[PDB]
Amino acid sequence: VNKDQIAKDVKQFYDQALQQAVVDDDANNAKAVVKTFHETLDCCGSSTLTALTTSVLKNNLCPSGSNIISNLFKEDCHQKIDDLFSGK
Amino acid sequence: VNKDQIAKDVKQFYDQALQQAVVDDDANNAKAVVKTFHETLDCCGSSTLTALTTSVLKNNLCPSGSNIISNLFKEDCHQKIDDLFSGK
Repeated sequence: VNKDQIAKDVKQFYDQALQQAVVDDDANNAKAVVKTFHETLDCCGSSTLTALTTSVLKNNLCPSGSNIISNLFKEDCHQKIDDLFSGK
Repeated sequence: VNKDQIAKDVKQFYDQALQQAVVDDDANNAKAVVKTFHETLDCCGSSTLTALTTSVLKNNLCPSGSNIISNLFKEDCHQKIDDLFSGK
């Protein structure tokens, strides 16, 4: 199993869940998945940019106790998924 | 991008790294990957059984501060990967 490919597939999966969670306040599976990724990886977006908007607009999805400020200087979720499969 | 499939692929990736890490004291990439999965997911094996032996024989691969005792009653890494993609 190629690490790059699987990392890509997981980031792809996370992006889809993130999209569903922010647009549809009723897509509760997506919300749970996103929240679990965020709590597990200590991040709140696919990019610094989307982490910012998420933290401002829907901070319930971000790691507990996280701020806009913190969520703006954290690694994004793509980097953290990368770190997971690379062993960093 | 099916959750079941990606979960399976990640568990398969994790299993490959775990195998490499325990048998080959020189496979340093594998050790790093395993340690990062374990620290991130708070687990130490593919099963309760392998978590036990890992925690006994190579506890350096387990989450920091974890005991054999704890590592024997934690969720295994497959369950935790499951929880990650299901949103638990």
